[PDB]
Amino acid sequence: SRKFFVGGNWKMNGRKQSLGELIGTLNAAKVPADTEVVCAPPTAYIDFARQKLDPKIAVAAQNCYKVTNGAFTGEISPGMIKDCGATWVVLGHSERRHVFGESDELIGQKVAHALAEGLGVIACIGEKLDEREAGITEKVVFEQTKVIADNVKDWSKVVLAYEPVWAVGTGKTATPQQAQEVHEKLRGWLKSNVSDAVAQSTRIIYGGSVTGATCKELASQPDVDGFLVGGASLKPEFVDIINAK
Amino acid sequence: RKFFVGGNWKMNGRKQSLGELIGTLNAAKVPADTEVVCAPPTAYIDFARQKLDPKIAVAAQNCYKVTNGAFTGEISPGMIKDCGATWVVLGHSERRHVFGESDELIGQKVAHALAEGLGVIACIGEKLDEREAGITEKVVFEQTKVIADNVKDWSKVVLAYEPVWAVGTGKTATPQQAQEVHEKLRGWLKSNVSDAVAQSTRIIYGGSVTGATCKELASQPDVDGFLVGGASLKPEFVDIINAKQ
Ligand SMILES: [Br-]
Ligand SMILES: [K+]
Ligand SMILES: [K+]
Ligand code: NA
Repeated sequence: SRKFFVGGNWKMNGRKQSLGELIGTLNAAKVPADTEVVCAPPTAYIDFARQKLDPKIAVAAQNCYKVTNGAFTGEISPGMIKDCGATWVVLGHSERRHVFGESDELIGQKVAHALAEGLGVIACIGEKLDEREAGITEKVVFEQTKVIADNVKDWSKVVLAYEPVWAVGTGKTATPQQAQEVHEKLRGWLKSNVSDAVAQSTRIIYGGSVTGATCKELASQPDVDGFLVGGASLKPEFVDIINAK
Repeated sequence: RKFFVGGNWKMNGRKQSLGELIGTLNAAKVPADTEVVCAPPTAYIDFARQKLDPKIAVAAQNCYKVTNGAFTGEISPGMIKDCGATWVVLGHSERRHVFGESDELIGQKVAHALAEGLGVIACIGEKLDEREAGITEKVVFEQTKVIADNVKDWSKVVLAYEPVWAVGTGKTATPQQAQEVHEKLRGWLKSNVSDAVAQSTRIIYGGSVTGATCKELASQPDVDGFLVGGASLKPEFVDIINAKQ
């Protein structure tokens, strides 16, 4: 019942001209109706992307803050994001957490505010390499998920993105079994801590060096409901990933 | 030194309210001897530039230190220029004190922004503890040094002094006290850069300024303008623009 979900995280890449070419490629591709496509452009280009992108494709912000307006130079709010015609926001991405130091608490507050303002949330979790090697992947993602869940009143507008940090921008894609393993546990966590209904209906997507050459096998895993795609979302093969079935 | 008035909208406004504010600014007779810059929320840089008359420049409220990269939620100087903005605000007290941006990182942002061809509003200022410890000079000179370590051409640079120690602290911050700091800052530029740079570099006041007080502040010989906060969202901003008239 879970609709296949493919997110394109352009990160801090591109200009109007090159991004326009990506958009032109997506519009011409005529995406299939049974996958939910979302593009997350650089914050300066949220409005631009929405204007050029086919309506059947949604636009996401790459980050936001936790109030509607305020004295926070350099930030944007969910209100501004919706005002630009976007309907999603990516929160908790490993780069926000581990380069810019966003705490779990802050991320939880952002999740609560974004949902309160009627914005969809792509909520990211994932363990570091040293956590994976120490055998505590499960403990880490469970705790990250707990903070998110405690700030979600409605899961219909939430998608969970498991991105192991050692796979993000490293070329080291998680194997199907590695991803399936974690997605299985996370769905089990939802069932035990939230509800069976939430467990069955919530999309849990994988991210981390997802490519056209790895998507098919990852997508076939029963608990992998789609992808969050960084590097490859800037390339023609993103279309192939959308069509991973 | 051409009088410089910057309006930092911070995280405020939507297309409707900002469109109305912009309408006022376009209709305003901006004096020819005053350089006016507006800094909208990042999502609205493109929107603001499209609507604003060329007589008013647009600034980003922040940026990152590389031209493209895996930095979800960030934007580069190239994107800022690509949207038609010609300035960026860096080192604002809120970036430093709420989001923990270090001097080192700030310096690296300045270096890249300038090389990309943007003007930089470089913000400095000491906190209350630093003020009451009697190390105002030590702190602001160090902040200024880090900026200076990353500036070859001072032509596109504007120093903004923020009396952070005066924000919500109950401490008096008089026009005389603003002059006292600005005089020392120019003294630093003269010794550590050149006579010409000291004479030509705008040093603007980033403390509390209103229509009723802007003229007394602007009459200080070493105060070359303002970085305006909340009043920048109101028609009162025009009165501040007109401070020299
Ligand atoms: Br990603
Ligand atoms: K599947
Ligand atoms: K003056
Ligand atoms: Na004109």
